[PDB]
Amino acid sequence: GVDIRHNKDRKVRRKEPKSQDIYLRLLVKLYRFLARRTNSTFNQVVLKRLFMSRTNRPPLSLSRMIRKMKLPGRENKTAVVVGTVTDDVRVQEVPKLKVCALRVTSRARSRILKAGGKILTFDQLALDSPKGRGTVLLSGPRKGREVYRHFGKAPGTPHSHTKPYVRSKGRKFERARGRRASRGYKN
Amino acid sequence: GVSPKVRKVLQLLRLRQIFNGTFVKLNKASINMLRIVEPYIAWGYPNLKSVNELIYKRGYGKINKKRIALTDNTLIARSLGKYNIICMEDLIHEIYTVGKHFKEANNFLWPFKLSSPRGGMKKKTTHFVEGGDAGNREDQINRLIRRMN
Amino acid sequence: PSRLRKTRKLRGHVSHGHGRIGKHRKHPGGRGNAGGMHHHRINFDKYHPGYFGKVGMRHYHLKRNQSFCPTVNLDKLWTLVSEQTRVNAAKNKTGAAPIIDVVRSGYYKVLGKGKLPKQPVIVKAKFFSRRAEEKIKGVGGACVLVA
Amino acid sequence: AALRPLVKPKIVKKRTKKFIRHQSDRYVKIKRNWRKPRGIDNRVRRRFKGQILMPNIGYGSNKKTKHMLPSGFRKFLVHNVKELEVLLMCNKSYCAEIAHNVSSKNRKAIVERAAQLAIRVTNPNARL
Amino acid sequence: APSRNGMILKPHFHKDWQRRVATWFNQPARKIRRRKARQARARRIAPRPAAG
Amino acid sequence: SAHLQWMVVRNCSSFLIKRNKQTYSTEPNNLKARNSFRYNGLIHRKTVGVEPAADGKGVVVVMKRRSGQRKPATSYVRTTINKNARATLSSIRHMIRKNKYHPDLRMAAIRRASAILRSQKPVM
Amino acid sequence: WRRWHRRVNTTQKRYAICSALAASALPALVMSKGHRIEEVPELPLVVEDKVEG
RNA sequence: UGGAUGGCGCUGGAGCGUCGGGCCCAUACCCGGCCGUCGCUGGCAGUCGGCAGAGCGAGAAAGAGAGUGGCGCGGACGCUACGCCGCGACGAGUAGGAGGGCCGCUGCGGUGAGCCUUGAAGCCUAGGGCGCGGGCCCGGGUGGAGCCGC
RNA sequence: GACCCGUCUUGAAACACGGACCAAGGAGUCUAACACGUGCGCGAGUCGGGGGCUACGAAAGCCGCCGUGGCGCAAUG
RNA sequence: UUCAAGAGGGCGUGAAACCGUUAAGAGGUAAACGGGUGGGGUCCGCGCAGUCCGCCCGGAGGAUUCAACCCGGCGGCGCGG
Ligand SMILES: [Mg+2]
Ligand SMILES: [Mg+2]
Ligand SMILES: [Mg+2]
Ligand SMILES: [Mg+2]
Ligand SMILES: [Mg+2]
Ligand SMILES: [Mg+2]
Ligand SMILES: [Mg+2]
Ligand SMILES: [Mg+2]
Ligand SMILES: [Mg+2]
Ligand SMILES: [Mg+2]
Ligand SMILES: [Mg+2]
Ligand SMILES: [Mg+2]
Ligand SMILES: [Mg+2]
Ligand SMILES: [Mg+2]
Ligand SMILES: [Mg+2]
Ligand SMILES: [Mg+2]
Ligand SMILES: [Mg+2]
Ligand SMILES: [Mg+2]
Ligand SMILES: [Mg+2]
Ligand SMILES: [Mg+2]
Ligand SMILES: [Mg+2]
Ligand SMILES: [Mg+2]
Ligand SMILES: [Mg+2]
Ligand SMILES: [Mg+2]
Ligand SMILES: [Mg+2]
Ligand SMILES: [Mg+2]
Ligand SMILES: [Mg+2]
Ligand SMILES: [Mg+2]
Ligand SMILES: [Mg+2]
Repeated sequence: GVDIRHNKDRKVRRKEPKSQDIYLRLLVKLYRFLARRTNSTFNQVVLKRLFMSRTNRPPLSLSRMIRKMKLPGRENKTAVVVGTVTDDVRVQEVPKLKVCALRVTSRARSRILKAGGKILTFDQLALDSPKGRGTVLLSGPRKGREVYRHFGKAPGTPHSHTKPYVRSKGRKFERARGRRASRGYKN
Repeated sequence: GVSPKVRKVLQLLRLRQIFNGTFVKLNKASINMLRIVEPYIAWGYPNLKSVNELIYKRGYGKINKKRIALTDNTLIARSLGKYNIICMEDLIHEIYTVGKHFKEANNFLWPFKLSSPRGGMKKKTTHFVEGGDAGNREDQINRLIRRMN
Repeated sequence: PSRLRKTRKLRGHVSHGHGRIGKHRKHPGGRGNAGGMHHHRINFDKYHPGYFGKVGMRHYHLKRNQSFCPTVNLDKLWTLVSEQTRVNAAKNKTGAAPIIDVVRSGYYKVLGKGKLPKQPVIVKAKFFSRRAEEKIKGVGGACVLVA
Repeated sequence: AALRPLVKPKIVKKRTKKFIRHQSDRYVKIKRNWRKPRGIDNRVRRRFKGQILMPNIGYGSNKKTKHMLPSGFRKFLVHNVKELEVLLMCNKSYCAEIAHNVSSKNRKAIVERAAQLAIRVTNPNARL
Repeated sequence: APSRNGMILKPHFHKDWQRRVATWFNQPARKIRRRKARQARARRIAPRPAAG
Repeated sequence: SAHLQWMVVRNCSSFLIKRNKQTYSTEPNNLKARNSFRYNGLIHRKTVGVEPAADGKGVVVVMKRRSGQRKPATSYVRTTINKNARATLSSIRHMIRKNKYHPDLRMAAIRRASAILRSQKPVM
Repeated sequence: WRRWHRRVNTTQKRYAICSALAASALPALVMSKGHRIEEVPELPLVVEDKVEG
């Protein structure tokens, strides 16, 4: 008899992916290997990010890669994004790159090869650099979805900016009582 | 049936089961803590022998949140090499005469697992003064380690 | 997928996942949105503020075509005309300027949001905005209206 | 005087009887199959003294002597001759048990073939 | 009986709707009817324009 | 390739069998017959198969070359050994060793053929 | 009026066709499916145009 | 209603008060075996073989480090990576929640060169056994035409 | 050693209720909408659901000067 | 008569409650169960002189009999610096 509460003995983190594809499980079979065997933590980070879902490995646009690569010091340096890379049209001057991502869209792949860039895969990242040296690692915006504008403190509650669920915004959908100052109250 | 302020103490000395024993160094800041649980303990002041017959026999380690026994000096010299404690007889000189490095050899010792006392206690509840087993008993605790150990 | 549900795993339990003291009866709290002002008051005062009341002017035979006005920014104003016209325009030394039509591409009004690269333009539109006009006057180029 | 198993371990088991449903003998419409009783007055679920025991997991068996016949062989279920070429390499551990619907003109040619390969058959004199 | 946070909504089913329900299982056997009554119309007028 | 179709074949083939908490496999060039990555014979470039002679006596050995992989007609090669007990096992230890041809399958490709020689004996 | 039918996207219908044509060329995914292909001389088997006659 | 230190019965007590020694037993505590979950995000793609030579568990951050003038034809098991192996602590549980079910019924695409009037389903059984269990499998009888596994 | 099971109940062996006995049948299903997790494709764009063209097949395949249109890219009064 | 009345004019299959008779084993605290042995029966062992496989020495037997060369065919590695 021992008064240990067994409430949080089981961790609720994720071990292995729920995905049934085989072009992900053949790369997980190579970094399950390179995570227990080598010392460096680049493998132990990319392994953890090959398990998470789609809505937790968000797409990195290309001008956060020109921004996060123009910073002084990071010259001649390849990028690693576990997510995806989509093209942008509100950029007129693209430099040369060296990208290591999963899925590159067919407007930006052709945007970089015209500018003399280079796109690798996660097996040629293994042939090129196993222990994780000379790689700048990125990620996309996590809290960028529109859902995260519904959350938090409930509205009708002072000092709280939060969008409620409305079937259609207009001139008589939720404008009247708790919002004006003459119809009751405001908050 | 335990008082909540008590059970916090008995989980600040790491005494979770019944019949668990530890070594506590003394000061004013830990007598008044060991006063509030006088009905649940029976503490004393041990002799030199009953430290040997607790380290050599019921003495298990604590290596990486596990419970690994003591069959060599190199099991001590991994986790205590930064204190010039490289064997068992230095850990005993530390406990008997309480050296500077007492905390790093008492958080390391897993709580002991004693057995049931042979023969029988007098009566569990009351104080040792009026013929019980609780409370202070300054050098009769080696008559309860030679019985239980 | 009847086989993946919950009630197929509850055959054997008596209450079927809805209690025994207060059973799953038919309609405890009225049908639908009953009690906006009496006894479900807190849910609407905490999650739908301003559900109750009227405001403003009425407008009877309202069409959605007199107020049709899609917009655009100055960021992607170059996306309408293909790439090789912006090139020849940045390449020629003469001082000509490529004409950008918006009405043809399904836009009317020109707003102004972002940075704009420095080469002369001519914009045919139906309206403008004051920032989005002083960015083109500041780069060089005009702003031409059309009915 | 038989086909000896490779190694013959001492089979120990933790319970040799069955489990019967609570109040099975008073009625006939109660079968002798197990159904976990879910009352609130009850005595079995709350483990009184001297009642019918319940099937926890502690009665599980050791992974080394699981599914083992008393002769020391495991079982395998065979229809035709073509599946006995499976067992010519795994021989001294598993045994074959011929199905029911196989008629008695084929078991004459299965058991003979399963005497060359030195494979034990549990029911060799089935029909005759 | 609304819970914590869901959108308000008004379904239009208080009427009896199961009586007037228009199924569409006709559809792949009416595109063939219109295809025949259009090609037999396209062969009645042999050199005329088919599209009006 | 190889690891692609093991991730495909490992559970929905037709040479596969599942009963009595077990697993077997009926490939035409398998030995130990069990579903694993190393004892499958349809995937690799190099495969060892040991079969009984089509006649009453002897042991055939089905190899596989590397040149014509997608041509199932002349991809394999069959030889036939009808000799005594020692030199047959030596000429299989030599076929698998001294060519460096898939050396993992040596002891099991000797055990299975010493069970064919045990098998084709006149029974008492 | 139970919802009988389903619809699937276009560019998944075409990805399944490309992923079913790419596995009618290996002589292992055909044998394991169950056919009898021990002797056929070439797996993308292309024959002349006089079979339509 | 005929009845209660629990009963029979108990006065150098089997009664009252203070206290000694010795002894009995619970699923509690110790030690040992077994199952299972949690945990170390613990360990294995180095089965690298006559082109070889058999490796890192050791108290002290870092290479049995590379370049440098100083006779015989021989060697177990394994690894369905959704796998296998090792070390620790723990396990009560209604309403209620979740996960695994090689448990089960009726039906469809696939597949077993499946079985079947030399006897299928279904019943019966003091016949033989496996599984924690849901349940299944076999032998022996009746029965007479369609059935099952993945 | 051991009171008879289901059930409301703070409290069932109850002087609380339903139950003589066996076989078969028997109770959270079906649409529309919305919210969140999760798997898949394309990606600043996406979607042909309605319409056309060429035994299984009432299926499948196409059309881009058939992308009108829906949601999204820009809010506020 | 028919392969079959163990298919007999509401006739395929023939379930349980239930009753009849036979054989066995019992019986004064209503019967029934759980944990534990013991006795008695039915049955299986197709039990009733109890392992086998390697390798050497020894004893007796016999083949169509080895190592090596010689031609013929196939296959594999080739860093041919
Ligand atoms: Mg315990
Ligand atoms: Mg608990
Ligand atoms: Mg004693
Ligand atoms: Mg429950
Ligand atoms: Mg529920
Ligand atoms: Mg109820
Ligand atoms: Mg109530
Ligand atoms: Mg409800
Ligand atoms: Mg209760
Ligand atoms: Mg509710
Ligand atoms: Mg005990
Ligand atoms: Mg123990
Ligand atoms: Mg529990
Ligand atoms: Mg019976
Ligand atoms: Mg018939
Ligand atoms: Mg009693
Ligand atoms: Mg009631
Ligand atoms: Mg009530
Ligand atoms: Mg009451
Ligand atoms: Mg209650
Ligand atoms: Mg009750
Ligand atoms: Mg009532
Ligand atoms: Mg009644
Ligand atoms: Mg039923
Ligand atoms: Mg989603
Ligand atoms: Mg008959
Ligand atoms: Mg009849
Ligand atoms: Mg009778
Ligand atoms: Mg009798």
